[PDB]
Amino acid sequence: LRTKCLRIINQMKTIPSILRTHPEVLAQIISKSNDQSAIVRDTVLDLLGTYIMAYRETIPQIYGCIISGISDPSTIVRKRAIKQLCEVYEATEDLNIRVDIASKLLTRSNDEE
Amino acid sequence: FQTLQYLFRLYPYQRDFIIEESLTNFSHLPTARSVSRTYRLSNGKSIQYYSTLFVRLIQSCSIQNLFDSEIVQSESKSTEALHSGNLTEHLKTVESILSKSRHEEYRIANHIV
Amino acid sequence: DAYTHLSREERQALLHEGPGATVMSAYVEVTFANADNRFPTGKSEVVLRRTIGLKKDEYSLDKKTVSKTEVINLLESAGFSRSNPYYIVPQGRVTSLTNA
DNA sequence: CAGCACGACGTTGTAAAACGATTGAGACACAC
DNA sequence: GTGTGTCTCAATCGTTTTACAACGTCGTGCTG
Repeated sequence: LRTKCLRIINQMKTIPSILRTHPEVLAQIISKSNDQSAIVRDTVLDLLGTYIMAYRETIPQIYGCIISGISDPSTIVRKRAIKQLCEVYEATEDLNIRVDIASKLLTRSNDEE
Repeated sequence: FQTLQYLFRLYPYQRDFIIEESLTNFSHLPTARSVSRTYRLSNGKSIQYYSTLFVRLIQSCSIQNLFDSEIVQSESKSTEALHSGNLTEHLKTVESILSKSRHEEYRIANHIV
Repeated sequence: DAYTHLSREERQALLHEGPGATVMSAYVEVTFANADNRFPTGKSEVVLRRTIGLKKDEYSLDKKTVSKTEVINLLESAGFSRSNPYYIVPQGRVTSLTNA
């Protein structure tokens, strides 16, 4: 049931404005960034991508729960986390965070898959 | 379904019985999308025409038609002081009828849902 | 039918260990010019391949990545033998079917 | 005759390869 | 001519059985 709910809200509202009134609910899903289920991990990565696209002013404090997924065993989390780093790179303008995109990209030049 | 709706509204002594089979034939339906989509709607959507049966029965649901002929009079001149002439309890006879509408609509709606 | 009951160090024993770069996966692919011996005669040049990573293996047909049971059934309908085949003799094992 | 060796043989408790039931994501449509 | 809505291809998370490796059990071959 915990898988279903976070899977549903990934496209349910189409408005992250619910989290404009519930940052503690956003704080709930931030905690589940390190769940054992590889399925629920990507859901958190998808939701957190969408939350930046509109409510853009949370570049810094969100950023941490993003790159923490690139060094993960599952491929789905890695193949998804990367594409979100693409979008973040253009919208952001602090060069000091741009370099952190690059170092985490080049480190994954070679992988098991 | 027009005949079925007429007999539904007019002869309630076996109003249930038709319902007793109207859903049964619902089991033998096209089990694929390309065949289920049928006659288009006005606002630009395509549905399965068999579905309009269900709403059509409650589209009748014995809506009242004796709107008039329950009160001694029409409106008064100053209702914000006293219902002069007309009787509020006679105006409060509509919910008796509406009970035959309301408390039967869900009663039909729950044999099916 | 060999290299079946493998394990971690087995499915690593058959890769290449060298100084170039750590290699992850390996693959072998053969090309058969059949006429009608293999049943799908619609394909005149059948091709098979088996890739192996450190944590994956996949049989295939002509880039069709089918499971194992289907290629087993395919080779079985043809004139092959699943177990230790008589038409193959490994190193120094030639005194096989004369002392069993 | 009888005692030792020893080597194949049949159960038995396992760990791992594999198996089926879920999801999301490209390529055919149309039909105004 | 552009959005449509339906059809077909890939990972992953419990089960399952199934190969495998340890352990008594016999039976033939000897040597004293």
